[PDB]
Amino acid sequence: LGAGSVIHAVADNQDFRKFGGLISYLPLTYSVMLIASLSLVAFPFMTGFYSKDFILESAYGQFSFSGVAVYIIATIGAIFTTLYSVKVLYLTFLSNPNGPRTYYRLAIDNFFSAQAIKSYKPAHEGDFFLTLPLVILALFSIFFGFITKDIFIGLGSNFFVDNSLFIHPIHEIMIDTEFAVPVLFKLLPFIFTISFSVIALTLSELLSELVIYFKFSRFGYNIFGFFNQRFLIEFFYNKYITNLILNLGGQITKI
Amino acid sequence: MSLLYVLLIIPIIGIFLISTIDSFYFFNVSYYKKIALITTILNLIVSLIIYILFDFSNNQFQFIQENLDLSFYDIYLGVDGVSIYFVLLTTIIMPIALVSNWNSITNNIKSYLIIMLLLETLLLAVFLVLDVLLFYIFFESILPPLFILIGLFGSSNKVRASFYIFLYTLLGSLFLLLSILTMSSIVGTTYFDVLLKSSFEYTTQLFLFFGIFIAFAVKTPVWGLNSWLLRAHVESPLGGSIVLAAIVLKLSLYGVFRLILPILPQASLNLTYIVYAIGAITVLYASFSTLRTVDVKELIAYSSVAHAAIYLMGVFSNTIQGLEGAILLGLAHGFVSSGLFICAGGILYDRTGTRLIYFFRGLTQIMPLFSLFFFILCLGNAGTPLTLNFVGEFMSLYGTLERLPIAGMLASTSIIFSAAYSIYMYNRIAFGGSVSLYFIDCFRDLTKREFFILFTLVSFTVILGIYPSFVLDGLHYNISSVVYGIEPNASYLT
Amino acid sequence: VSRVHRFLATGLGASMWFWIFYRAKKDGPVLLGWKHPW
Amino acid sequence: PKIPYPKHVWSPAGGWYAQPANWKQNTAIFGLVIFGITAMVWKYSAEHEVRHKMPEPDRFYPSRYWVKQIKDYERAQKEKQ
Amino acid sequence: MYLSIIILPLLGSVVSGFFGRKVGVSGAQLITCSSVIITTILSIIAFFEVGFNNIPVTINIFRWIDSEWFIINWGFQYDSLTVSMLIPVLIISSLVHIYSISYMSSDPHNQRFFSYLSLFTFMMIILVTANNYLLMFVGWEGVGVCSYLLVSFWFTRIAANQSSISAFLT
Amino acid sequence: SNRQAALSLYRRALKLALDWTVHRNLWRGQALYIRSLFEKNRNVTDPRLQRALLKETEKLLEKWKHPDPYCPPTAPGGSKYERNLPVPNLEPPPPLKF
Amino acid sequence: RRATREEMRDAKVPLAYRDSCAHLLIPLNRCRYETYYLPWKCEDERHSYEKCQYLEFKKRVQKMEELREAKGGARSN
Amino acid sequence: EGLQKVEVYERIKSLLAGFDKVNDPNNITETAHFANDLGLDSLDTVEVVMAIEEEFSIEIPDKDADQIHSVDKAIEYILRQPDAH
Amino acid sequence: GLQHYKIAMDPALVRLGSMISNRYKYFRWTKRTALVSFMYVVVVPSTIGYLAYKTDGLWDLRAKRRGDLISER
Amino acid sequence: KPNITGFDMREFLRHTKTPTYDPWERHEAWRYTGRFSRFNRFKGALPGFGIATVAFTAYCVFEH
Amino acid sequence: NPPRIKRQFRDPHADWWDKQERRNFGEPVHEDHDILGMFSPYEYTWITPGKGLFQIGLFIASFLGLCYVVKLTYPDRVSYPREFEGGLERELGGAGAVRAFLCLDD
Amino acid sequence: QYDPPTGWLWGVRPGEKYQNEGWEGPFFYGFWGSLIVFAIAYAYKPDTSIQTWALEEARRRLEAEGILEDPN
Ligand SMILES: *P(=O)(O)OCC(C)(C)[C@H](O)C(=O)NCCC(=O)NCCSC(=O)CCCCCCCCCCCCC
Ligand SMILES: CCCCCCCCCCCCO[C@@H]1O[C@H](CO)[C@@H](O[C@H]2O[C@H](CO)[C@@H](O)[C@H](O)[C@H]2O)[C@H](O)[C@H]1O
Ligand SMILES: CCCCCCCCCCCCO[C@@H]1O[C@H](CO)[C@@H](O[C@H]2O[C@H](CO)[C@@H](O)[C@H](O)[C@H]2O)[C@H](O)[C@H]1O
Repeated sequence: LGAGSVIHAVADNQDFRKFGGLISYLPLTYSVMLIASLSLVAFPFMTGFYSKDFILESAYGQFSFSGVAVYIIATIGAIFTTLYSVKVLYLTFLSNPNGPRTYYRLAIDNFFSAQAIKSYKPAHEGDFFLTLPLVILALFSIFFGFITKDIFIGLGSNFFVDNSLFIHPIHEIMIDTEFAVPVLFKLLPFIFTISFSVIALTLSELLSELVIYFKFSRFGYNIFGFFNQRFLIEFFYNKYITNLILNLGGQITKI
Repeated sequence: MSLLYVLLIIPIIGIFLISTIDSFYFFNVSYYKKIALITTILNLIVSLIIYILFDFSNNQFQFIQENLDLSFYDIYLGVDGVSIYFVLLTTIIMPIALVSNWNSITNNIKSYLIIMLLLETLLLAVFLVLDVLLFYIFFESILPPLFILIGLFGSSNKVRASFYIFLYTLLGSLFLLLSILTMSSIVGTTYFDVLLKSSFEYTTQLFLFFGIFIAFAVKTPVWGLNSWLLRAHVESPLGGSIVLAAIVLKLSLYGVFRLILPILPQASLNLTYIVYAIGAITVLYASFSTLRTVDVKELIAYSSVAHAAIYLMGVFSNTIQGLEGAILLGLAHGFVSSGLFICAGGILYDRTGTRLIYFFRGLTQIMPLFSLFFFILCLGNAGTPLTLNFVGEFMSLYGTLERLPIAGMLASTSIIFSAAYSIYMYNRIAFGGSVSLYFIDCFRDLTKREFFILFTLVSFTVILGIYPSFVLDGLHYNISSVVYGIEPNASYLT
Repeated sequence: VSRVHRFLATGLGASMWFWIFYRAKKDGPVLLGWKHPW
Repeated sequence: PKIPYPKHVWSPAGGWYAQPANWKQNTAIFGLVIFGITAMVWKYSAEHEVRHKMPEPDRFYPSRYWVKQIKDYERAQKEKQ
Repeated sequence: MYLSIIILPLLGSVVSGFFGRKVGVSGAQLITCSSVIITTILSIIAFFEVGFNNIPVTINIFRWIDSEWFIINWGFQYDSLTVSMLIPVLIISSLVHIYSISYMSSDPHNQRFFSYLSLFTFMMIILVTANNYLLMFVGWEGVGVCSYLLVSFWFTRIAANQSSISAFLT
Repeated sequence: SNRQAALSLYRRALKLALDWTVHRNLWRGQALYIRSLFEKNRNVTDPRLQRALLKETEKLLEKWKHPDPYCPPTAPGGSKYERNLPVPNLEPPPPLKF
Repeated sequence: RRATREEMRDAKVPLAYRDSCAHLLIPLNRCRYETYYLPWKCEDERHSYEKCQYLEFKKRVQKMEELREAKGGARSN
Repeated sequence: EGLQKVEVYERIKSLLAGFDKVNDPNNITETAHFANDLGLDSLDTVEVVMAIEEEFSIEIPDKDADQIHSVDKAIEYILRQPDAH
Repeated sequence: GLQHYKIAMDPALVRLGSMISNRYKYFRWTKRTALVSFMYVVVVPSTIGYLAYKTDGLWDLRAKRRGDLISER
Repeated sequence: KPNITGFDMREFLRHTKTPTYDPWERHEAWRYTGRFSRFNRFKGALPGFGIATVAFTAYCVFEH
Repeated sequence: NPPRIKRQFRDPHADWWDKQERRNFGEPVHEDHDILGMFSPYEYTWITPGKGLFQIGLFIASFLGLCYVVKLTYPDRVSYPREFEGGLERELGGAGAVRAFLCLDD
Repeated sequence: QYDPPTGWLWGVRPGEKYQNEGWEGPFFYGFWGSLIVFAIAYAYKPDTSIQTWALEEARRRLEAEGILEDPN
């Protein structure tokens, strides 16, 4: 809904490369969207902190190899999550303007003489039916984790005692996750989020040359296009699986 | 006289009236059409009267007339809970078949109406007769009027198409004749009550199976053998295509509950793996080539092959669930295939005069009502819940799996590939761009005739998909006498 | 820009950073491990 | 700018930009027919909902005001001493 | 009440879809939005009622599939897990409808859009309130149909057609 | 030929650079370098080498092709392309019975 | 005191928590029931439940270390 | 409703005003010419039209790139396209 | 029969359909066509039939509990 | 060996910096100046932080 | 028969009689016309299929490599399995059911 | 601003009306009317399903055991 507002505010354009500035033009959207990114990254005491980071610590809480592996694996998932969430908030709001000039022309400075009545379109904020959800959804994204964290997590809570969520006593980890995990791994995602966020802002704004060396290195040209192309999964399915079925159907029909 | 003979005589009376009104008048063809349609309404009225008086848990044939005047070939008419719904489908379908093709015939209108009124008699008979030689007589009397229904009112490739169905259906039916003749010679009659008592030796049943299955594989039809259907179900007129797919295709579905399940059980059991292999292949090869079909009416015909395989695998499961799901999917295909021939061969071919899917695109923009019904019909063909087609597939597939788990898993691929052909055709014609540029002028949306036969057919599919017990209550007791087996603590009681 | 839109955005900012320190001030010691919750 | 469209096309959902003048009257009528169907469905639930546990006499539970199984329990429980 | 939660999103969709001519763009928007709004309060109430009192609710309406050993009811069961699922489903549906009164304001076809939105909400309710696995599968398929109808809402874009086939068959 | 064809490669070389450098200021300096390369070979005349410049540069645009070049939202291949395409025929249909 | 298995089932305490120190879960959950699970109204029942469960964990930690040294610090999970 | 003529001209005039390669910003008229009236190089004009493409959020097909050699022609292109922002 | 609306019948697409409808008149027995005609008609269905033969009544899930075996043979 | 084209990556990457002289310098001057200067750029990256921080300090001193 | 080339590779800016599908009116068509059109499976031209199997192979190897190092150095369990009195055998389905830990080996 | 509602339902232009072809007469009164009369009568048809019978006995067998409660 927040990113829905920014797409509408400009031209129904969707590309990050042509969005910039737009923090002043869209004051509510940036805050609410940053309300969301702080909980999406599970910044402490957000609605995501009480759910997302409990899985990480309950993963290490189950003292097995597979539990430790997925902790390490999901931890890397956390750090790349914080990374593209900086990419969204920096490019669209905190960046140098990248799109056309009509996105930006106000009425303060006078750029027109005989057409000053129209032809501004300075990326206006939406109306009541657009903003009332965003503000309500943001009020959830702040308080909802803390208010229901006992209904669902608790310590011996009996909300799901009708066998709706039956956990077998040979698997439970809540006590260990409450006590066994050390403070370092209990807190580690916060350090990584607070570390790579300032690093990402610095690379995206302060030192805006390193990334292009990476993109225009051949090693980085390939690593970039491997991920942008979604692990090449679509390419392989469409060519090896989907188009195999169409040619099988053709072979049966013709031959 | 019996009330089951009234179903037969009414279309016969209607043929007489069409041929003797012009003698009481250069009479209009409109009055030819009204007589034939009224006289198919009456059969439907009577058939629902028969259904109110039916007894859902009686193991004796019902509505029988005591003949006690024996001859060599005597008509015996009984109704049973395994045959009642086939009769009802016939009598509901034949009025829509007439209304669907109301303005499209344009010539030889008397002959057209007289063939369909003749067809309704013969197809009603095949479900009502209590002999297996009587069954064969009517199962093959439908062949001459269908050769003429295609060559007089068929499309461009009508001549080859009419030869294909007649000759394939004649050949396949003559292997069933040899096996029926053997059963009669051994037992002395083909009256059902005396056959079901009799148990044939295993080797004889292994050779009666080879003969009843050659016929029904020719008449399902399975993949290797379906070249007549891809011609006949396409070149035929719209009304011909509705009867051929909804009713004629089911003559062998109902003919397995009479000819195989009760009198050749050991053969059916020991040879099921051969049936399932054939059925699995026609679920795949037919699904693969229904993707690459450029004729819209041919795409609908090919869909019937993949559907028929699922019900054929259900009738060979030895389970109460796959047997009822086979009847439900036979009924389900009846309403849904009817609607998609109405969309393909009766609306696009009325407006464009072509069946090539290359000329169609974005028909939602100018025919929103056609798009709505075309999508609902397309989702039932894809076996989507809330339609009677989904129930028939769920129960058919379950029994296929419980009997031989590997073929049911390859039969269940249908779930994926039926959805892929159905959505791809719908997306290409209704969606898929804008109104096509080969349409020089605009096309009107549905007429009140086209709306109400699609609406009628679609309504049957949904309400029966919500409350299938409308049809399941009659089936349970009668179906419970074609299952072969025993359980150790429930059998041989003292 | 609109006054109502600006006021709502700043206030929602005040929703954070006051829930943050209030929770950090009250439950911060427990999370870090300085003091057990009893 | 509103899209150009053909004016001969009839669609049950309006088609393009379709709002009748009398829409408030049509909308109001549809509201009652909805509200009547929902009322029948509510009286159905009240008489067919099945609970194996019974609500406490003092805690908020507005179903106690319309569901027969519960209301019959508390009426029976309102008979003692 | 519990069986009214199920029915309101369904009823509003019928008015907006097959009766959009009669109510118009605004008439559809109010009925679709308000009907889903009403369902949301009913489910906030059901959360306190079922979860906070540990009183599961059963209802059975009629048979769906009645073969020997196989009896699947058109039946619903409200339990602790059910009411948890409804609250995000119904609020996010309620707010997205209100959001869409302005997002789709210029689109030619609003009665069709808001109908699909109500239809989608009905199917998630069916999915999380069924007694059995098979009626669960009605919503499971239902939301699948509703997704295809909404990724392809602008059916004149070939890209949209490709992505809806991909949503459907995957 | 070799005149309109060349200017295509120039405008292309500008966009590929824009796609890989998001920040406009840096690409501007990155852009003028491309102009210099097209200015170093202003006066090549023989067709034997004329096509070789085009043929070899045609390799670097794929040797550095962006996985997803930017598309304006309303162009061929954009995000809003063909969104609400009008009917290409708004005249009432000719009266025919069916 | 210790709460018996029969007593534990009548208050519908969750299965995996029917351990030695769940006599305090009965008043915790009961406190939670009377307060609508609000996380600032049963602050001392919760703490008492957590503190008691804390002790039987560090007791397990202690004698596990004895088990670890009995095997020469080898892998045991 | 859509784009006008006075609006399109006065944006594109301000576009060339910031470009150094023009001889003098005074002679910017509707019938101006990049090749001779303003005196732009052959290589200069394509970089010029690339600015027009970005300003109006459209795509200039390579076939029509050779058809843009003057302001008037450039204006005639924008107004004939209902696509521009 | 009924006169249809005007269609820009494409000379190209008409002959493409006329190609498909008449396609079978030109099928020949080559080494390539026999290979496909042998794999689809014989190998794949024979392979399916063999699995259907060897797994018949091999497994039953009906009422089976822990301590009992799915295999019936 | 260099290609028949004079392009090279090393010189391409070295030029990736703000040019000293630009024929389009005035045309693009707007994106980096005024409302779009770095201070105004991140002036409101944390909307409520200033108001909350002083408000919270009022809460802290209230207890003591 | 024309070359089997998809119309996804045609120009999106020519004077096509049918701009949406990029076709001219009487143009010859490949017999595979159904699945060469604009509404047909997409052709991805980022890299050759051979090179992709390499790169997806590299990602797999690194994923295994990250998994391997964790196995070498991952902690032992610190909490003994919680003892239940009687195994709760009556609260989990009798003896014919899986029961919790009760005075067994570790 | 919303446009007026429009359309030719059944292709009937706003001047004239739908001309009855012939089918309408029996299809609406006979075909559908037969189904409404069938539906109305189907309600009073006695239930001869095997289940209604098998349930009544199977209840009585379970009633002998403690599995089902007997009113008597
Ligand atoms: P005006 O008429 O005054 O002159 C215009 C020109 C000179 C273009 C004429 O049209 C003309 O006569 N053309 C002659 C073309 C020629 O022989 N040389 C011109 C340059 S061709 C070429 O390839 C030059 C080198 C370009 C290198 C940069 C582009 C590719 C860079 C790599 C990819 C992008 C970065 C990663
Ligand atoms: C076993 C045999 C095969 C079984 C199938 C039997 C099919 C029987 C078809 C119906 C009988 C013949 O049908 C007959 O067709 C001829 C066609 O010239 C009609 O004859 C009439 O046709 C048109 C009708 O407008 C008149 O203009 C023409 O003057 C007149 O010849 C008869 O009125 C009709 O009764
Ligand atoms: C949805 C349809 C489902 C039904 C169809 C599929 C059913 C599959 C059932 C597989 C299990 C059947 O029963 C199973 O037989 C296999 C036979 O190898 C045994 O499997 C075992 O065999 C050997 C011993 O012979 C073991 O050393 C080996 O570890 C394991 O493969 C299982 O111990 C037994 O439990």
